[PDB]
Amino acid sequence: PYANQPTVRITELTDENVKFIIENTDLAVANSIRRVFIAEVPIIAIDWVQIDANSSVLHDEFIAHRLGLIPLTSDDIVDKLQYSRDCTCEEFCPECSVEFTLDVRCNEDQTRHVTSRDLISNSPRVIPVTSRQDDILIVKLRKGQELRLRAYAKKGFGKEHAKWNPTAGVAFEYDPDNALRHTVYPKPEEWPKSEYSELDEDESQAPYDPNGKPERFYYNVESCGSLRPETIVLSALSGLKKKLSDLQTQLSHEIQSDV
Amino acid sequence: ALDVDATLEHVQDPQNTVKVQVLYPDGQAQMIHPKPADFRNPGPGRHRLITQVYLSHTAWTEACQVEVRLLLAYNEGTIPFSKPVKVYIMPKPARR
Amino acid sequence: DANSALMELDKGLRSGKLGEQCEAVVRFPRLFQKYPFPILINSAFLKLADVFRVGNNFLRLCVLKVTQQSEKHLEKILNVDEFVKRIFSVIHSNDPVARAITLRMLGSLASIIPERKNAHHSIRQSLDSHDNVEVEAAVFAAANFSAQSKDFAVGICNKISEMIQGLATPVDLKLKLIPILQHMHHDAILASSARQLLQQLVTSYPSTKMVIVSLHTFTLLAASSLVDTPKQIQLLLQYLKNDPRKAVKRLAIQDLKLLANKTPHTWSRENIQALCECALQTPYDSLKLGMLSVLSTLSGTIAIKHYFSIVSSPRSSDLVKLAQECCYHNNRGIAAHGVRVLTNITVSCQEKDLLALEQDAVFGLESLLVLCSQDDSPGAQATLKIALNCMVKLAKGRPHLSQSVVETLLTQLHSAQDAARILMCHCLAAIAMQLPVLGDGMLGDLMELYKVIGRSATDKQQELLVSLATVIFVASQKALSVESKAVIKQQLESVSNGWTVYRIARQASRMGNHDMAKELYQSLLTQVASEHFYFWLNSLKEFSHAEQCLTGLQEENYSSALSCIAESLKFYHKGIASLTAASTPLNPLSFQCEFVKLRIDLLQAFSQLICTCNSLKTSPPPAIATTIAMTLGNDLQRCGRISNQMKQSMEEFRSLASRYGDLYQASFDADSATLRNVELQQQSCLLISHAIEALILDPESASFQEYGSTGTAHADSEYERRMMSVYNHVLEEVESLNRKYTPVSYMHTACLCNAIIALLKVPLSFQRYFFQKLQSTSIKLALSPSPRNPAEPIAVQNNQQLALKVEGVVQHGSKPGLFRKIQSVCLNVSSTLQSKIDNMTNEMEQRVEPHNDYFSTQFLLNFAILGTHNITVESSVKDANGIVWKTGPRTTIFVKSLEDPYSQQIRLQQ
Ligand SMILES: [Zn+2]
Repeated sequence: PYANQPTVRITELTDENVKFIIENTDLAVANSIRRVFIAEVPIIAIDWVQIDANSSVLHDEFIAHRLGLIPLTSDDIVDKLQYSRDCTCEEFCPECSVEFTLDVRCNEDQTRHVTSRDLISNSPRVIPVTSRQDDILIVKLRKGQELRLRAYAKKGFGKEHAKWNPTAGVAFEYDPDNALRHTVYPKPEEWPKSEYSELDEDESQAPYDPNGKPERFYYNVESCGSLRPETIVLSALSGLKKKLSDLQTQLSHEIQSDV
Repeated sequence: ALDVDATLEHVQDPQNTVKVQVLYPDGQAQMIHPKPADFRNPGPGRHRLITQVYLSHTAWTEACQVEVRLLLAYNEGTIPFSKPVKVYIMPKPARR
Repeated sequence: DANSALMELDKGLRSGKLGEQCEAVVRFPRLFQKYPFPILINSAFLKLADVFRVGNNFLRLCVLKVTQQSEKHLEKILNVDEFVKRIFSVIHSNDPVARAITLRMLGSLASIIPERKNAHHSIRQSLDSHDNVEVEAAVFAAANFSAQSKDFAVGICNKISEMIQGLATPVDLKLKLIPILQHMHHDAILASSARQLLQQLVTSYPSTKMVIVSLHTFTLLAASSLVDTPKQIQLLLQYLKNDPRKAVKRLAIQDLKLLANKTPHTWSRENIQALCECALQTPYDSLKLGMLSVLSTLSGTIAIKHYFSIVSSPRSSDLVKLAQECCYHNNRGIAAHGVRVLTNITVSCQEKDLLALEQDAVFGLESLLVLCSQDDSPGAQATLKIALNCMVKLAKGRPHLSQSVVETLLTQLHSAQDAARILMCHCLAAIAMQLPVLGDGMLGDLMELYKVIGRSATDKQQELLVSLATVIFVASQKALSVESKAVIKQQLESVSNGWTVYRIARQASRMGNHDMAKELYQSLLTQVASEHFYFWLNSLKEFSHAEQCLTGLQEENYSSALSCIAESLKFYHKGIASLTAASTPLNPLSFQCEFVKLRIDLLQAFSQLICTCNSLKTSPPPAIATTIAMTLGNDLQRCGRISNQMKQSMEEFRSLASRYGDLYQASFDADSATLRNVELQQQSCLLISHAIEALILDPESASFQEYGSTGTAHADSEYERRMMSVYNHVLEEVESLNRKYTPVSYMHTACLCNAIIALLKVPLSFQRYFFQKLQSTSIKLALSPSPRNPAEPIAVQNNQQLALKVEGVVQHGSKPGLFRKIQSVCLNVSSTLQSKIDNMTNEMEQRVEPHNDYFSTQFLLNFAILGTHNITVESSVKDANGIVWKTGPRTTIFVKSLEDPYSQQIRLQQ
């Protein structure tokens, strides 16, 4: 009658991504664990761009767009920062934001590549992922014109905009051999063996399971460079716990009002 | 500015002797002479000291403890004669 | 989990049945001592107060118990008025038991509400009613406040005086009422009023019950209010003399004992005189025992000097007569407590006429010994222990009578029936620890006692066996004869536990008779199961054998000295290998290993020095003369190649001396014996250094006279005495030989060699802390900076600051303060630049005092360099007297340093 004992284990880890397996857990909880990675993993990304003077061939709004999508290293300072719309202060304060500056004046004959390395930050903890490999391109500049802007970056999360989404790609699956027979193959010969399959060469089709439920879910989360994958997963779980706690508190108050 | 309020009992020449000492966390001790006007005299040999002590320092990551104590000088050297108290201080760095 | 655990009990408190409600209520002290957080404590007590206010009159009893159990946690309540209102709201309930419970609870809350006038009033009201079960609780609460408040006690004392002197209230309650008058110590006027009340109360109720209660209560009062003790003592003495009630006399004794134990000096002369007269008059043995116990307690303290203070012969003094008569009185207990006073007076006060009393005492001692020899009763052994303690005190205080007492004790060794023998042997060993002639000549008789052990007892052969081993080793100064093999066989044929043989081996090694140690440990080696003990035993065997080999030294023969030293070092090295192997994460033998390793270092220094001085004749003069003209030698005054080696070895010896300093200031745990031993070794090292420096190097520069008190017989062990003798010999030689010859070291080599031989002559003594460790203390010191899971360095913007929050807790395994009690912790923090004054700009210290067991300290570190940094924190505990006592884990943390690119560009442009 109680939630089963979830059991997990990692296959291998790397800066690029993390691959792991979950055992003794339900499909719905696994799916929610996935969804939280895509949606509810807050990070720091540029969100307020003020342009003193723009003269390149990319119109200003395009530059604001591109600066929006650059990734920033937010290993732990994300916890310290507190949402902008929620922080009570004058406009932006060092607690609820971070400041970036970008001034470039191409004066040489050759075209200059205005690139992310030129974005001067205020706090060393956060910088474009490329800094700390080729640079992320912003806009090319001909001799003569200039680009001067000041940006403020804040803490958001997936729902608000996809520039806050750090999970480059999540591969979620289970029953690599359709044992549960959720899916049906009219010609199971044609389909390719899943890399996680354990079937023989001839069979290539697990037997039907009269009694069973999805188990041993497989996860492969690839970071976009904003956060280490392990930190991503931990933050996902912690934020989901926070949400559940909020729901419990509100509904307890509702029950007390009811009675 | 930290308001400092104290009661001094049975002291001769309080105004020329008593001095407020502030020990910062980092091991530096600053001596502060209160003004001759800071010493009220409600009753016989029982003075009150009211003053401001000015604290300052660069930015700290977290709150710290600044110790405030009352010293007695002589004519050369000093004697603590009071219980040190702790005050929480937090200098944040400049804003925009 | 701290918040969750509370609501889990909350729902229980909300359960319907008093079963679950009681289970919840009595479950809190667990949660408190699990989570001492003040927020949780306050939240808990609010619900406890509410369930007390609305309860089933048994939940109230449970809550009363909870309050009486978790009293230390009460002070840390932020919200007091609400809680006290809840508790006090059930004092108006008409139920005479619900009033009694609440009065008890208030009494249990004097600590946090000691000035509440409404509580004071309610208690003073309930104190005069008709319901026994509430009056007997109001009495308790009144006694509780009368200690933590004054303006309540002033009113109470008057109330109680009236309410005693009114014929109301039964005698049973009048008994409970009087003790409140203990806590009238707040003011002198309170004490005077209470005493005036007593003088009438005792005469107005001359019962036995009331007298027994009142006299004790007000002797406690006199102890507390230290202004009328002279008055209290004379009243007690009058009641001792006059009242015939045996019980009242016995209370008088058991009360005068407390007063003589707390404040002995105030006792005047006539007080002691009258007490002695009363002790003489009584015909009753038990009362005489009581008075003599009181007198024995007084004698040890300063009171005796005042009593024998002049401005009547001491023989005219009655105290002497009582002492003498009781020294021979029939009863064993009376005789023991008599000899006590005699010994104390003889040791402390030294008058011309008292010398005959020395003979009187010493002769009474053997009478006591023979009387207690064979009784074999618990009281008999108690008296015997007291007698032997008196013997030890007499001997050590006065060396004159040591020879007298020792021979007697030896003669009783024959007649002791194997029960008192252990005690007597302990006494003898303690005595012999001072003077050697007390052990040197009595070799055979002790072994005659030893040989008959196997047959004269079977129940506790082991303890007397080990004791006899200790005494025989102490007596044997140089080595062991056939007596040795006789001991070996005695053990073999007689029942001999492995543990026992180990203890005899330990004592042998401790007293220096290393010859027996190697033999015994060899027998041990083929024993034990775990490898750790085998390695430890083997290491100890090798050490003992090396010491034995060293002992075979010949006076003034440099040839054999080098070979013997080399051989003994060839063995210590195996020993160190084995010992280092014996270590484990548990009990890593730090002191044992380090002390012995530095011992090998010492002996190597000695070998190098002896080789150098011998090489003095190794064509040394040839070098200096050939290099430069001998006259006005540039290399040195009569320069020689050996000058460089003499500088080298002098430096090495000083360094070794300081390494003993490191060991000593690192132990902090051993008793006062091992510390003196280590200091002694450091003294030897520094002695050789001073000798070589003041005799070979510039002697005129030193030109220091050994003008200090020397040779005072204050040493605590024969080993120390012998070392002090050797030091004095070396100094008296070197002072004479300072200027006689030129630095060319004609005979100076002879003096150095003789000093080395002397220093090696006294074999060694592995001290207690080496074997068996007591008073285990440690500092956990888990600093809590920005935590760093791996060794990955931590970041700081470089422009602002860093704060550490070094947290430390001190943990005691054994008796917390057996010898030294921690008084302060001198945390010293330093930083260094990892990649490279090496950047010690941030090097500071704070002396935090641990208030209960826990001390936190905020440390601020400033630094503005790119590279990583190492942060070192050193504990340096400090004890009562004030000493460095360097200890502490000495943990390190790595910290990274980075700068904002904003400032980076600013600096670049500038
Ligand atoms: Zn803000």
